[PDB]
Amino acid sequence: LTQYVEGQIVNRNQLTLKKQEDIEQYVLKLVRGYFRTTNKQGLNINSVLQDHGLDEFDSIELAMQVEEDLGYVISAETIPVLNKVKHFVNYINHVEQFKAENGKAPIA
Amino acid sequence: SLHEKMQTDYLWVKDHSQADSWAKARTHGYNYIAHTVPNKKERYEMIWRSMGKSTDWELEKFRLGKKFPDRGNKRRWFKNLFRLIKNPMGYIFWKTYKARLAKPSLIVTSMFIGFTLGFIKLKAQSIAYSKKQYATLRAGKNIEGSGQVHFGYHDQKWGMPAIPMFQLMYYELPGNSIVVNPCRNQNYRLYFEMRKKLGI
Amino acid sequence: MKKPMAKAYEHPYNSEHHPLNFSAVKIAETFHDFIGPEQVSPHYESFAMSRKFLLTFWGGFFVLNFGMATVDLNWIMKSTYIPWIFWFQLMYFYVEGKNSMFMPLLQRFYRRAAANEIFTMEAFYHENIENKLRNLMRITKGQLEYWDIHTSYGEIRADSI
Amino acid sequence: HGWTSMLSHAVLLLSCYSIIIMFLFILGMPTLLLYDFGIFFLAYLKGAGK
Amino acid sequence: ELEELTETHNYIPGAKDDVNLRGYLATQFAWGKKVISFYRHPADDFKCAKATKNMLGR
Amino acid sequence: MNPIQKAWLKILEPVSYVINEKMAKRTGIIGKLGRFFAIGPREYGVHPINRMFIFMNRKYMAFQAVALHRYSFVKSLTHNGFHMLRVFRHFAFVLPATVLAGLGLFVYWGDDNKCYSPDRFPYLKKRAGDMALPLNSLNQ
Amino acid sequence: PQLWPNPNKLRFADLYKYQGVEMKKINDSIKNYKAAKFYIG
Amino acid sequence: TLQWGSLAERPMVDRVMSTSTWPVPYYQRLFKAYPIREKKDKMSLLLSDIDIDDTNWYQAKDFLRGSFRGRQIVDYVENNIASNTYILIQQDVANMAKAYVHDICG
Amino acid sequence: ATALYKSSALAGNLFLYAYNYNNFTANIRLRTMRYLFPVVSLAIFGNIYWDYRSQLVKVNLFDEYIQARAQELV
Amino acid sequence: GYKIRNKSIFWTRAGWKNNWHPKNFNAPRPSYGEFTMGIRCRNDHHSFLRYVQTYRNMSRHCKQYFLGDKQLEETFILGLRSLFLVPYDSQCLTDQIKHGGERRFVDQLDRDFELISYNTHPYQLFTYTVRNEHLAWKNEQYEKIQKGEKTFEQELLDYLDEQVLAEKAKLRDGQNFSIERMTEIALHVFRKARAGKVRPAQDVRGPDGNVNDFLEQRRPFEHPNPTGVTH
Ligand SMILES: CCCCCCCCCCCCCCCCCC(=O)OC[C@H](COP(=O)([O-])OCC(O)COP(=O)([O-])OC[C@@H](COC(=O)CCCCCCCCCCCCCCCCC)OC(=O)CCCCCCCCCCCCCCCCC)OC(=O)CCCCCCCCCCCCCCCCC
Ligand SMILES: CCCCCCCCCCCCCCCCCC(=O)OC[C@H](COP(=O)([O-])OCC(O)COP(=O)([O-])OC[C@@H](COC(=O)CCCCCCCCCCCCCCCCC)OC(=O)CCCCCCCCCCCCCCCCC)OC(=O)CCCCCCCCCCCCCCCCC
Ligand SMILES: CCCCCCCCCCCCCCCCCC(=O)OC[C@H](COP(=O)([O-])OCC(O)COP(=O)([O-])OC[C@@H](COC(=O)CCCCCCCCCCCCCCCCC)OC(=O)CCCCCCCCCCCCCCCCC)OC(=O)CCCCCCCCCCCCCCCCC
Ligand SMILES: CCCCCCCCCCCCCCCCCC(=O)OC[C@H](COP(=O)([O-])OCC(O)COP(=O)([O-])OC[C@@H](COC(=O)CCCCCCCCCCCCCCCCC)OC(=O)CCCCCCCCCCCCCCCCC)OC(=O)CCCCCCCCCCCCCCCCC
Ligand SMILES: CCCCCCCCCCCCCCCCCC(=O)OC[C@H](COP(=O)([O-])OCC(O)COP(=O)([O-])OC[C@@H](COC(=O)CCCCCCCCCCCCCCCCC)OC(=O)CCCCCCCCCCCCCCCCC)OC(=O)CCCCCCCCCCCCCCCCC
Ligand SMILES: CCCCCCCCCCCCCCCCCC(=O)OC[C@H](COP(=O)([O-])OCC[N+](C)(C)C)OC(=O)CCCCCCCCCCCCCCCCC
Ligand SMILES: COC1=C(OC)C(=O)C(C/C=C(\C)CC/C=C(\C)CC/C=C(\C)CC/C=C(\C)CC/C=C(\C)CC/C=C(/C)CC/C=C(\C)CCC=C(C)C)=C(C)C1=O
Repeated sequence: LTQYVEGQIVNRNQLTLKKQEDIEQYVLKLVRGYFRTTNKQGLNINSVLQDHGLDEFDSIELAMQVEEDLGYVISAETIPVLNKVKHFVNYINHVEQFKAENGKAPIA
Repeated sequence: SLHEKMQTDYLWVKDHSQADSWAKARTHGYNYIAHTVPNKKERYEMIWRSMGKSTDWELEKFRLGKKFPDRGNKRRWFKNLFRLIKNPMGYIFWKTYKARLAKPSLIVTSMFIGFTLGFIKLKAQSIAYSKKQYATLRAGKNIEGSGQVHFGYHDQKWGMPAIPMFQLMYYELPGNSIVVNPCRNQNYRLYFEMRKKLGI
Repeated sequence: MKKPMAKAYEHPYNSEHHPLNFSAVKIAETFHDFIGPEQVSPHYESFAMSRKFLLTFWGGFFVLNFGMATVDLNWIMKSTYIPWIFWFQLMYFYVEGKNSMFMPLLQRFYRRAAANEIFTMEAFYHENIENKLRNLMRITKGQLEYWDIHTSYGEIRADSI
Repeated sequence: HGWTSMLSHAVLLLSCYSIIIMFLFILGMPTLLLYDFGIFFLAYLKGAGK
Repeated sequence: ELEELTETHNYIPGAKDDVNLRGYLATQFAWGKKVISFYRHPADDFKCAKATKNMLGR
Repeated sequence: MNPIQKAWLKILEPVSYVINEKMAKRTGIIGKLGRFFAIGPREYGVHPINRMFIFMNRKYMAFQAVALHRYSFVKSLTHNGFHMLRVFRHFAFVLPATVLAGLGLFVYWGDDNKCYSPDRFPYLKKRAGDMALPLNSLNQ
Repeated sequence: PQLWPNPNKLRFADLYKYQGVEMKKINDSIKNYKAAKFYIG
Repeated sequence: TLQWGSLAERPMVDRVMSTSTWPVPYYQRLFKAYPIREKKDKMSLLLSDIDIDDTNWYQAKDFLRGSFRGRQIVDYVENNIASNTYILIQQDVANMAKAYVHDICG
Repeated sequence: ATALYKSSALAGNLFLYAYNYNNFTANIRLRTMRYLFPVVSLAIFGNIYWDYRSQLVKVNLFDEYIQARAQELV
Repeated sequence: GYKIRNKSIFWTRAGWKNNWHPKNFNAPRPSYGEFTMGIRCRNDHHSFLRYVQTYRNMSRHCKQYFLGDKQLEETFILGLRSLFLVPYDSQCLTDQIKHGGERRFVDQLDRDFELISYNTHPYQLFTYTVRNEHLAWKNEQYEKIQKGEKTFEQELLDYLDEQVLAEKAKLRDGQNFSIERMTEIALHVFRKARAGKVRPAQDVRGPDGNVNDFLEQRRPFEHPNPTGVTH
């Protein structure tokens, strides 16, 4: 549960959003933090990642960071469909709703 | 760098003679002359120019002065012999680099190695035959002449021609295949029976 | 200045004298340590031509040494006759006969001609790479012209008023 | 084979073994190919029956 | 990069080079003039085999 | 410079003082003799035999890495991993087995190391002073 | 820079504690010898 | 020519001097000696003719962030510039001229 | 002398592995040597020690027989 | 310079500069369903998702040994993308490769990740060495700045700033200080500084045609026997 951060071991924390407004604010902060993202302030809920300097491989790095913060296990079949900010928000809702009903994480 | 002077001195040998420290003994190039190079006559002109500048083109001074050998070439054959013993493969590699720039075909290289190793193989058999003649001499047969190329009325055996035809039909006698008969091991039956008789 | 990291990861099974992975470069380094540096002669004449008489003595000494030692030298000469005739008549065409008979077999020449051209390309490496940069530098200089125009707008706006 | 003249008492030792190696592994190439075809291997060779 | 070609057993010269210019210089007069295909590994084998109604899979 | 050369220095420390400080600068012949047998860093002190091993070890190891790094014959039998048609899969373990057999290259060198030499004919010639004997000497 | 070791102008104590590129290779080989104690053992 | 002399004097014909010195050392140097495998302070010569790419703006930010003015430039560009890439290429003066007519009205 | 040479040659293999420990251990391309080096080394030691041990038993049987048989003939 | 003169240099039996589908006898041919009994083929439609998972594996398994170095992670990402963007930008028509270019590259990248998972890939060992040499130099600068001392890089920057003032104060006729003139000022200082350092000889030949090595000592012979160590 611990990771190196600039040569120092730091305890990593996990997030539990469970709310639509918390999901949108997290995803926006997630994409803005990525070093390849352009026009960070022009980024809105309906922003296409291709319009901000992101390609299919940058979506993998973004999804890899979601598994770090939220603790998800996202399969490789789902990653290539995450091409908008809206897609990350709807996917996070689908995972939390799936775990609230099925009592287990989605298939990985 | 830091370890350059130490490592360069450790890797290679330098010249310890101070032959050229003496001014008048320095050669003009007339001691070891190249005879067949295409610029041969340009070498002689430079030697003549060196002799003329030393005497201000009054060569009578050279005739009256003493002539010296090339002291820088002293003990050069010994120095190459010591480098050959120090690193034989490194000496051979660099002395043959210019010659090995032209590489003959795989066929020619194989012919060189084949005939060379084949000649050494015949030499080894010739040495072994000399030991046979020494054993024959000690066994009581005096030997006139030498070798196995019988001049008289005897059969000769020339040695296997180093071509695949004879190398498929014949092969040399391997001495390690001549063994003591395994019936020798049956004498150990005497030991097993003796041990039981003695209650061992 | 922010304090940087103390060090990166240090691999426990990789060293300079014992590199973990293999290539011809490390083998080339150990090869030249073995054969040593290029044995540069400092003299005015080569060693063979200066000692022709002496090397001829030692050349014939070992010939006589082998000749005096080999008492059955005639048996070796006769034993070598058959393979000498056989291998030379068999490989004559592939070595020499092809140069004036049925087929040239220029495969080995094609390898010399390609390598001779690469020798020239390496000799002109600095020239060819410098011409390629002249076009990239031209593109870079063209993009830097927009900043030169902008730096004069403040002077233009002031002089226009 | 000239460089192997002193490696044994037979100059053609490596050639005599290689001709057997060449025979065995070439003989096994068709056998492994039929194994790759599977149980249908006969249909790959002759085709459909009549 | 030379160690990467060796450790992955990509020992076909010029396989990962987009323009194997050395491969073209070596085959200027070769029979069946061809250069290695891009990123060809010496171990991969894409051979197939089919059984048809005719012989030899035709 | 190696530990064996440094061990010689501590033993020859007083000898180096007599040669380098006293003899190497006294005068005349004693000076020339002391400057010739001076003690210090070995000029041309590299050991080519050490270097011959390092080169040949590295070159033979790169060959071991290639011959031992093969795709498995067993894994290709099911046609479910990476190999559908491999008509020469039965050659996959020849090079690995050949490199592993090279470990006994020096252990079994010559005839004496592959058998019990006293039961062979060549042993009798060595005990006879490397002398030729009749081929049936082991029987008589 | 000017204090770099010279094979001619060298002290006895400096040569004994030189520790050059030859020793750096050996120290790497020694690390392999020590790490192989359990395997060889 | 193809007739250069005897075999013993073959290594003699190779040397070509740039000075007038006599006698001339015959040996023609083949390579440069490389006794110590030292890591060169020189940058790699592979970085020769690579076109513009992502490493140019990534290193520009790293060197700009070493200054106070550069830190302001980087922050404003990555936040308040509507561009789909950091590889900025000026192919027209549309954004420049329209920024001047919207400014000189005062 | 044979048993001593083959023991020194086997010791040479252990040095070859130790001198190249990092490559034989960390490089997966040499995994087969790392795995099967101890199996081959045990077989080599097995042959060396088997030959020495069997030779030693045969010498003891010979020595004890010539002494027992000599006393009977006396 | 020198240009290839053979106009047919890039000609192959399959076309100009064709390194995607070389011409061979056993050419691919179609299969007809109604006439095919059985088939043995290894091709599938799994390369796309395998390409995505391989990128995630190579990225995440390499970041294990970065010690949280954020700049190194971002630099490694740029390098990792350059490895995966090869088939998308190459001159070679990767979509026309003989037996499926997608499968070929995915299997090729899997061999790289296998080495990466063991932390033995040469790109990894090269990254640790390059980063250690870089951080050692950054730590040297940090220790000099904490001590109030001026770094060698700041001395040149300060020295180059006063050179531009001196040149633009004497160049009053023209007032266009181009980047060409700015460059040759720095290069004149860089050459003088590089020649000042005690560096190993990089060029083959010095001012004369002779080589700059320790082996380039010819006659005249003027060196005595080597002297021993002093006590
Ligand atoms: C009363 C009681 C006492 C009685 C005493 C009686 C005796 C009197 C004693 C004194 C006698 C001499 C008088 C003084 C002479 C001074 C002359 C001089 O100024 O120096 C010239 C000469 C100049 O040499 P240099 O100019 O520096 O270099 C030579 C050239 O540059 C060339 O260098 P290079 O590199 O080109 O090599 C070529 C060289 C040599 O190159 C060679 O090829 C020779 C190879 C020889 C070694 C190999 C031998 C083969 C067998 C062994 C194999 C080796 C294998 C190694 C490799 C392993 C296998 C791969 O060619 C030479 O032969 C040079 C020799 C000197 C020239 C003389 C004319 C030579 C023609 C005759 C040739 C036949 C003899 C050759 C002997 C060579 C000995 C060095 O220096 C000497 O000769 C030094 C000799 C003085 C030594 C004094 C030792 C103490 C004296 C007392 C000893 C007590 C002995 C008791 C005996 C008891 C009775 C049995
Ligand atoms: C010898 C004269 C009589 C003696 C009197 C002394 C005369 C004073 C001079 C003596 C001093 C120099 C001695 C000659 C040296 C050669 C001359 C030279 O340097 O020229 C540069 C020469 C470059 O040649 P190039 O003419 O500039 O261009 C050639 C082109 O590549 C392609 O050229 P190409 O396309 O036009 O033709 C291909 C081929 C031309 O085709 C051939 O050369 C045919 C070669 C076929 C095989 C011949 C085997 C020789 C027999 C040896 C077997 C033992 C002898 C006893 C048994 C037989 C009895 C007859 O090229 C060549 O090989 C050129 C060499 C031709 C002349 C030299 C041939 C000598 C053969 C001996 C003649 C008979 C001697 C009887 C022995 C007498 C003893 C009492 O250097 C060479 O590389 C060629 C030499 C042979 C190298 C082959 C590769 C050997 C690699 C061995 C690797 C294994 C070693 C392991 C290391 C060992 C442990 C550390
Ligand atoms: C899918 C396609 C097929 C698969 C392709 C994959 C092949 C991979 C190739 C990779 C190359 C190997 C890489 C490593 C080699 C590097 C070292 C080297 O040897 O290069 C030589 C290197 C290159 O030579 P080169 O001068 O450039 O000439 C190159 C070629 O010859 C070209 O020059 P050329 O055009 O002027 O040659 C004309 C040619 C003209 O030849 C012809 O026109 C017709 C030839 C018909 C042959 C007739 C056979 C008769 C059989 C009768 C047998 C009776 C006795 C049998 C007894 C057995 C028991 C009953 O005649 C020759 O001179 C041929 C040269 C000797 C050939 C020896 C092997 C022949 C059979 C090859 C088996 C492969 C078959 C593949 C299937 C191909 C089907 C199309 O030169 C050197 O010698 C330097 C290296 C020093 C070597 C000396 C010691 C050699 C021993 C150690 C070598 C290394 C270990 C062994 C490896 C294999 C060697 C045999
Ligand atoms: C001196 C030496 C001489 C010989 C030299 C060579 C030595 C031999 C080595 C060669 C290789 C042998 C190793 C084979 C490994 C096989 C492993 C395996 O079992 O995997 C299964 C595998 C089959 O799976 P698959 O093909 O991948 O796909 C199957 C489908 O998924 C399935 O689709 P499906 O479900 O629609 O199919 C339905 C079913 C249909 O099956 C049927 O046809 C049914 C048959 C009728 C059953 C009885 C019905 C009874 C009805 C009763 C009714 C009761 C109900 C009554 C009413 C109810 C009452 C209330 O098919 C099957 O499932 C059966 C396939 C497997 C059959 C077994 C084939 C291997 C038998 C080998 C026997 C001998 C082995 C000795 C080896 C000893 C070890 C050394 O077997 C094979 O692949 C066989 C390949 C054979 C190729 C090699 C042939 C080489 C040629 C040899 C002769 C060369 C002569 C010339 C020599 C020249 C000099 C060299
Ligand atoms: C009680 C103790 C404690 C127990 C509990 C703890 C221990 C538990 C187990 C621990 C681990 C054990 C390790 C093994 C299990 C590993 C499981 C696994 O998943 O690994 C997968 C593993 C994964 O692959 P990889 O990691 O990528 O690479 C694996 C290897 O690097 C190499 O992979 P590869 O695929 O490349 O290897 C291929 C090689 C593998 O090597 C072998 O397995 C040797 C095979 C020799 C036998 C071949 C049988 C042929 C058909 C015979 C049919 C009848 C059988 C009757 C036998 C009767 C015997 C008298 O086989 C071949 O070379 C195939 C070609 C053979 C040439 C042609 C010969 C066939 C035709 C013969 C015709 C002659 C007769 C004709 C007439 C017949 C009469 C009518 O693959 C393996 O199989 C690993 C094998 C490792 C070697 C293990 C043994 C080391 C040596 C130990 C001492 C000797 C013991 C074995 C002796 C066997 C009898 C000779
Ligand atoms: C030297 C010591 C080591 C020796 C190792 C062997 C070295 C071999 C060197 C490489 C030569 C390989 C020749 C391959 C064929 C090249 C010619 C060609 O491509 O044909 C094009 C030819 C020629 O077309 P072309 O256009 O290229 O040439 C035209 C010719 N002229 C110019 C004269 C008009 O076209 C064909 O398609 C014919 C195909 C015939 C196939 C013949 C080869 C079949 C055998 C190859 C497989 C062998 C595998 C053996 C493996 C054994 C394993 C157990
Ligand atoms: C394991 O994988 C493998 C490799 O690694 C990848 C290989 O490199 C290789 C290739 C092998 C090589 C490159 C090695 C080749 C070596 C060969 C052929 C033989 C070497 C022979 C010599 C160097 C000659 C040395 C001469 C002698 C031993 C005779 C004189 C006796 C001497 C000098 C020793 C005296 C005897 C003793 C018992 C005392 C021992 C002395 C010491 C231990 C002193 C050491 C002192 C210190 C301070 C270390 C293989 C085959 C391999 O399988």
